[PDB]
Amino acid sequence: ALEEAPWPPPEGAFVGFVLSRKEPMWADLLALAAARGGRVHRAPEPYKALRDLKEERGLLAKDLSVLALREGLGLPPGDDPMLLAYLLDPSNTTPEGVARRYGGEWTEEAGERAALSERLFANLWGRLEGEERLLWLYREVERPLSAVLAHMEATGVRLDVAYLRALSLEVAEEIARLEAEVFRLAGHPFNLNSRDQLERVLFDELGLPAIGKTEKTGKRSTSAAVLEALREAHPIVEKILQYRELTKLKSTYIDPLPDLIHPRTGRLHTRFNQTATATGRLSSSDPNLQNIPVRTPLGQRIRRAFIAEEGWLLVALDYSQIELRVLAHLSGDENLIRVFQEGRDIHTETASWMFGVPREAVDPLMRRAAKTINFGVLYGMSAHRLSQELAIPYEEAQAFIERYFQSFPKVRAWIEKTLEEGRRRGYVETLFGRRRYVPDLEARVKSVREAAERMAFNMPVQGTAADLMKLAMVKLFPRLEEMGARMLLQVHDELVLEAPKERAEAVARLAKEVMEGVYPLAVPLEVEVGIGEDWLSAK
DNA sequence: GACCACGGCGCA
DNA sequence: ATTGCGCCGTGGTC
Ligand SMILES: Nc1ncnc2c1ncn2[C@H]1CC[C@@H](COP(=O)(O)OP(=O)(O)OP(=O)(O)O)O1
Ligand SMILES: [Mg+2]
Ligand SMILES: [Mg+2]
Repeated sequence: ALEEAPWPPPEGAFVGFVLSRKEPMWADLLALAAARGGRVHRAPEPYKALRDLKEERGLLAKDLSVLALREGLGLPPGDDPMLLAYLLDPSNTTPEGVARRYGGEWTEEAGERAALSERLFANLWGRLEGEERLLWLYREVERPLSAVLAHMEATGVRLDVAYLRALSLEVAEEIARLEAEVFRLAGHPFNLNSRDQLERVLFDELGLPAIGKTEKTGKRSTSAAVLEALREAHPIVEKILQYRELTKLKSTYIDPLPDLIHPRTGRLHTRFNQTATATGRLSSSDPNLQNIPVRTPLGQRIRRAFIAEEGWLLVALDYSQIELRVLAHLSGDENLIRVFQEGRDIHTETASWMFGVPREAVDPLMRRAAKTINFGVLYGMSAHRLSQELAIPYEEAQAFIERYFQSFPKVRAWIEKTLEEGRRRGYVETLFGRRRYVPDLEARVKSVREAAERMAFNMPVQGTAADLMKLAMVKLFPRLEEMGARMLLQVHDELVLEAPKERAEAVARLAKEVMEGVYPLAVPLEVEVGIGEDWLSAK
């Protein structure tokens, strides 16, 4: 059923390629082929072959396109069945699975990936027949978004390697200073990075009362949370909390990053995974630049490492109280939509309450803490964990939650209806109609069911802010090109741009606008914007 | 080496 | 009884 023709593929053919590794920016293009009609074309020289394609359409289009950009080609990504499958069911996140479920086998031969892409696209496109809302998301958001992501990936972001190189030697000494103490207090050395070894030390050798257990193996958890509950029980606990901090940071960022610099660009090249989340958010892989530190002083010193190119400036844009604004529009709650019409800030209001200080006294590090409290509580946190969390009585934590939802009467109502129809329909969806199947909404085990429910009503809110960000990226990108500006990073509701100093102002102004007016809601969408030579100074 | 489950923990 | 992610060592394979 499949014939073979000489390389030169007819326009609009489905590409198939094989990389030496999963990272497009570092991969060697080992094989390139294409499938169209009922024939398949294998390119004798892939790199040379790339020059002929006009569009990379097929399985993992964005990745091949990223490699193209890296090589000097402007080959934009087109149709990609993965995107179609991701829209039908966000649990379709890998080609292997998409293939086994929709019509084939993900192999290692380019010709086969080409044939596979064609038929997968044929089958998946049919399944979308009549899914107007999903087709809208595909052609108006995803497909075009993939191209934006390609440019972002190949563009990359600059890092101060010398800065981290030296920061490492410094932290190396503090870590040593902390472990050396931990051992003194324990009366003997042991692998502090070993959770099992530390467990025995705290709970058996010393007599510290265990607080909780681990999920799959029932060990006495040694969590930061457990450790904070014991901070005053013994001097060793605080030291271990600082060791945990430094080592987490040093081995996850300070050391790995400097070695991820690409030779040809001198920049860090993250990957932006478009079909990896159940709610519609993107994920940042290999270099994951979506979880760069920002909470602690050492975290900030690390964020300061992300810098603009000489003669440029980074522009950081971030939606204010994003998911709360989305919630007001989804729930349609009176008091909540008014909160925003009145210019209030829930995070600041909660922070004022938490630290018993006047609103105008809340610093950013207090407001942050407030955020995990508001979203934690909104999405289901228990009084128990709340009380433990804020270190307050169980009652006052129970009161905080009582008023919180009582203040926004429509929220709980919306949640219920979201859950009701999630039960009957078997899935919940976003404003734009992004679907997430939550079968466990009818599990007979309370534990499982309620866990399903929390996953279910969070999806429309989280997923709607995602559609929103993606849409804004699709609208903003072209404007930046014509303006000679770059879109470097996306952090769920934030965007990091790099604009020429002469234009930094004008770019910030334009982006903030595109973002706030992306899709008008029952509430305005505010965007805090910052400009500076490093990511930290921007935000 | 390469990979995996876990417990942990960085961010949104 | 927060949700959604990806990456790091440790232990234990293969
Ligand atoms: N801990 C959490 N749990 C659940 N959802 C959370 C969350 N933290 C954030 N989100 C979701 C909801 C918000 C969204 C983006 O995170 P930002 O930190 O930006 O919080 P934003 O509310 O937008 O306020 P801004 O500080 O920027 O003014 O991710
Ligand atoms: Mg925000
Ligand atoms: Mg943010």
